[PDB]
Amino acid sequence: HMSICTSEEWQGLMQFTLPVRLCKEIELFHFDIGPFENMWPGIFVYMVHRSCGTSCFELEKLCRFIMSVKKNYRRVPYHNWKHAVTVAHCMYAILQNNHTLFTDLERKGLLIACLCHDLDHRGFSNSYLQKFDHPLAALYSTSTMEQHHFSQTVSILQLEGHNIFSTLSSSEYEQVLEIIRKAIIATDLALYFGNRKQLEEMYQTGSLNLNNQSHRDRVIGLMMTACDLCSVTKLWPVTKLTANDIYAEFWAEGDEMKKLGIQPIPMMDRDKKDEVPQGQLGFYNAVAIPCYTTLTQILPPTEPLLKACRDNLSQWEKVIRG
Ligand SMILES: Cc1nc(C)c(CNc2nc(OCCCc3ccc4ccccc4n3)nc(Cl)c2C)s1
Ligand SMILES: [Mg+2]
Ligand SMILES: [Zn+2]
Repeated sequence: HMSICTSEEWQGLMQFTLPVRLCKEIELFHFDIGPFENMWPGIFVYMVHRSCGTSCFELEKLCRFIMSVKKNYRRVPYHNWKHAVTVAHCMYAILQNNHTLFTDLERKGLLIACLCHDLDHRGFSNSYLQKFDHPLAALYSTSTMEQHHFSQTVSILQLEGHNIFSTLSSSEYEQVLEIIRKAIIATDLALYFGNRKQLEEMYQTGSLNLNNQSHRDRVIGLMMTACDLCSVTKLWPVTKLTANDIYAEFWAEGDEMKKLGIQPIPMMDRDKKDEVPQGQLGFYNAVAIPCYTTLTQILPPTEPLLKACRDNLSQWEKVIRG
């Protein structure tokens, strides 16, 4: 049933080379992919090659995969192709800065999981799909969209010449598919609060063990949340423009509920626009800051993300105060 790229789409990507001016800034946590739309597939290939290497995936199969992933992202205001590449770039920056903590299998799984984490997003929350009994909520009871994203990732891999992991042994293939599954499910924000709480306890009690697989899955989970929210870690003009995209999607969801005679929560009500700066300050204080704080504790080189997150928070306070 899945959407596949055209021969010309993936063959075109194969050629593309990244401009040398970006070579140094792509390494930075605050790097914005925003002004380089036509380059995004090429940026992802660049990140796979710079991080993993030029021979980790057969270039043909990788370019087919990327171009098909792009096709299965909708024209929604926020959960689109741009978001997928932005999230993968944040993961790239984290992996590069913590080069001796993850396996080659984790490094490639995580980059793929990040690119596929919102695959075929309809621009609707899990609450909307569940409340209005959408076929997807009937399919997946909890973490509705997240289950669909992993399903859309598997179905893409299973297309003709799209299996980038075909060269792995049956054990390593099941292993990478498991890393991807868990990583994509962790992007359900509802799950983050408990995961971060458990990690904070393990860190404080000194019981956090990177050797223990369950502990590892939790750290990876928080890394996925940290990447998912990274728009709060860019420079203020980029952050501010991404917030407009997030609210355009929230408001479109509320317009749908209104059309059905349902009053949406203020966050999804375009008539409650004036509350956005305060809404943002609470999000930074209750979600973003704890996220990057715990991440910096577990992985100290991720500190620039906490620093940029704090800079945007003070910018939001400035807006509230005028
Ligand atoms: C379309 C999206 N689906 C999810 C799950 C997303 C998560 N990621 C973010 N979520 C938010 O939510 C901010 C709303 C906070 C909020 C509260 C109450 C309000 C009341 C009135 C008006 C606005 C109000 N805003 N901000 C940022 Cl910067 C990110 C990265 S985005
Ligand atoms: Mg998602
Ligand atoms: Zn996302």
